Amino acid sequence: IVEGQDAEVGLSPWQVMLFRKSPQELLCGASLISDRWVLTAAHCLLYPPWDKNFTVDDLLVRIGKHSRTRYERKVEKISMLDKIYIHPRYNWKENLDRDIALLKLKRPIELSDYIHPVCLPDKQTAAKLLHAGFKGRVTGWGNRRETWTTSVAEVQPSVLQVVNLPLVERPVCKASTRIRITDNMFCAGYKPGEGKRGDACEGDSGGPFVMKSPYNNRWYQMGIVSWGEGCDRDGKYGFYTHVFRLKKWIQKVIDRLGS
Amino acid sequence: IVEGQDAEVGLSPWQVMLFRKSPQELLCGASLISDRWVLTAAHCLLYPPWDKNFTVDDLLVRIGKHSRTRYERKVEKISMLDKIYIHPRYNWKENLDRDIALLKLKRPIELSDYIHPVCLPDKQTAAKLLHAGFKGRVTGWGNRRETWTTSVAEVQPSVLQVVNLPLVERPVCKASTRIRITDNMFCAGYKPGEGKRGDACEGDSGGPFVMKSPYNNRWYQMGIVSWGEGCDRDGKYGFYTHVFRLKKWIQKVIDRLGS
Amino acid sequence: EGGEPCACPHALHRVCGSDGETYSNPCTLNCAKFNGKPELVKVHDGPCEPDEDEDVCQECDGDEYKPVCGSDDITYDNNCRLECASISSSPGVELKHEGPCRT
Amino acid sequence: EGGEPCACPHALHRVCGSDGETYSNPCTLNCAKFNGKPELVKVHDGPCEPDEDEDVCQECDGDEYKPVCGSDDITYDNNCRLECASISSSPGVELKHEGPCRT
Amino acid sequence: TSEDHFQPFFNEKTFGAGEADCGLRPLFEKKQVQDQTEKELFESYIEGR
Amino acid sequence: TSEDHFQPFFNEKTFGAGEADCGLRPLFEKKQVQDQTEKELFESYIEGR
Repeated sequence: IVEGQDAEVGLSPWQVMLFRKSPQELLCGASLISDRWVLTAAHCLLYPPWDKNFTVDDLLVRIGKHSRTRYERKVEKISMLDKIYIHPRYNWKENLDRDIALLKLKRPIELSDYIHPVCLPDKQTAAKLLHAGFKGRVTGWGNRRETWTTSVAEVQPSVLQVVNLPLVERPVCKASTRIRITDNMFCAGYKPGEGKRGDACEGDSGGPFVMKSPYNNRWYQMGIVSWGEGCDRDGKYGFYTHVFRLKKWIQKVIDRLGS
Repeated sequence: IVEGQDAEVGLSPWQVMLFRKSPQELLCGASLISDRWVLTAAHCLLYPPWDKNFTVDDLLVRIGKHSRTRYERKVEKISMLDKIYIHPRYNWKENLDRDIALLKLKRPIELSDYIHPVCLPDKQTAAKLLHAGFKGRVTGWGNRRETWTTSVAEVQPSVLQVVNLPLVERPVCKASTRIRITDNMFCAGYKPGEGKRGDACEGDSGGPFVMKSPYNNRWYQMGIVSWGEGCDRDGKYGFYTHVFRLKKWIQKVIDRLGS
Repeated sequence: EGGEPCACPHALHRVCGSDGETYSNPCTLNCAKFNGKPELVKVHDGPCEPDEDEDVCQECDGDEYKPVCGSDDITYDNNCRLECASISSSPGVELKHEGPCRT
Repeated sequence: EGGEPCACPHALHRVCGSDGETYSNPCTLNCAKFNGKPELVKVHDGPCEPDEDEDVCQECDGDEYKPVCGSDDITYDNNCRLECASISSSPGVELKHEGPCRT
Repeated sequence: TSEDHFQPFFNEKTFGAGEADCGLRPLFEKKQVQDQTEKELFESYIEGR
Repeated sequence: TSEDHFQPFFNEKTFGAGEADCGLRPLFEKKQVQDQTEKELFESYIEGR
């Protein structure tokens, strides 16, 4: 996260962390949607250009964390995976279209003050809240700079970072990049000279983009951090997988072809 | 520096100037020991009796200078501090014992004809050179006289000043002050009646006291301007931090970090 | 340029670029190779210089000795140590039986 | 006086005293009090009278106009003026990006 | 609608637990406490209209 | 005096660069030139008194 802030403790209890087994690295972010399913971006698992094609034996999930590296005995829960589900029409060759994947935990997690699910949106919420100008929130342990330092200061944060970002009008998104957009993605960030800054950055992928409902005070997950042209660049914006647009496949996998 | 002479350009490639941000003023001198580390007198950064306690934001460093005021675009380099390290056993309330502090530059500077590090002494050099009667060199932009604006000879120098002084015998150092001298400090200067004068003065603290080894022909920093009773008083000498003695801490700090 | 080769998925997959520096992932490396070093090339994976490793398991310090045997046939002084190793010295290690590894 | 009052660290921390004279630092002011002027006391920090507004950036004079935007959100006619501002007009400024400030 | 107020859209026998009271943070919403920055979100709600 | 080189005490990774060439001023030592007052220092090493 760039131009972020240190997150309070238990600010995002649904925040998960994909950790590579060997090397032991932070891979992406992810969110907890129930006691046994996790939601990430499909490019975090399958991405042929880098040769990356992980399986359940290639990683673990760390939940309840706040510090980016330390094993936090009193809160952290480490879990393995049983099955990985990547969208069949996920497109990594052209524009990361349908960049979504579901991960099923090998054993149900025990919820707590630091481990709690986010809600997925419904027609009502998706419609009323998904309007340009409105602010959502991004969280992660991803870089705090684009430029992997050789001067100034440090990139990697110590604890979970948070930043709030406004949804922008689709035309502005389309005009901002020379890449074929899709209805399966949205974009957010401040316009140049708008006064503020902030953006996701390497290591934040799969992280959640959430919004708090004034109608029932719950947190709904609207997007999944996906891709961008640099981090916190003027005139550039961040692109997020549109979660509601794909809630049917989510349901198709969990409710019938999953168990 | 009292009773000194103008330095030649590039006479002291390691002389650093500690500049205060607000107001923009000369604080003390200092010295470059590598491309990223600077050495000074701890009393420049922390000194409670004056409410002085500076953070990395209260000051900048100016390397490569000759004139004390003008921005010398062709040779000068300006830097910011990343981390300040003051000796933990620094005694400011009693006798300025262990008056030393290391400063880490935010970014490594590019060395040049005007920016070059001085060496730190080793066992052999300390032993062979630290003998009463042998001379060292002190440089700084500090006042050329004691009281503010008195005669045609204005107080502040236009350019860097130089003065060579004799290391004095410890018993003589002790007999000169009513203060408790220690082993982490030495004194230098001329005895009254010798008819030769010269001393450090306000603005000069932190500056180096160097000697040139006749064995390898290099320059070593033996002392750090620290304190005295007035500037160039008869029967009084100037006290400098004993650099070689404190070398264990310097190493501790520099090396016991990256791993 | 417009930054067409800088539209990168935001995931970490560090590689060591001939730049002499660590690149977040192959895409960023490539984007710099364009905007800057036209001859920049990937030499190896992992950061160019290994990460300064702190005491990950540091919280297990002072814990009571209650040995446990993990799936790796390694005895651990206690649970805290087992859990910590699963995300470090022995990824995915899990409890096999209580007490020393009867081997 | 003896020694203690005039045993002073050689740092600058100018202040203006009751006598309308600038003292190199508080220690310098106190040492004087105990040696002639018992009425001496600090009025304010900084010199009594301001310093000559010396032309410290004159070396920049004549430089071609090529604006750069500083971290202070102020546009400078060139780098020479930016760097010269970091020790004068805008203590600590740094080059944010080339071209004018977009704010 | 159900028992809490929310509308559990997924099958509990497959989804697992959590849905019914998802989105309500233990240390915040449950305890009627606002985190430092969420003031901005509700603020943007009145500006973007 | 020495055999191989000078005394490099600090680790280049933490210290940075400089140490090996330290104390040799580029406008003087490096060009075989002496400053106006060097002699005065060397003499004191022989003066004794």
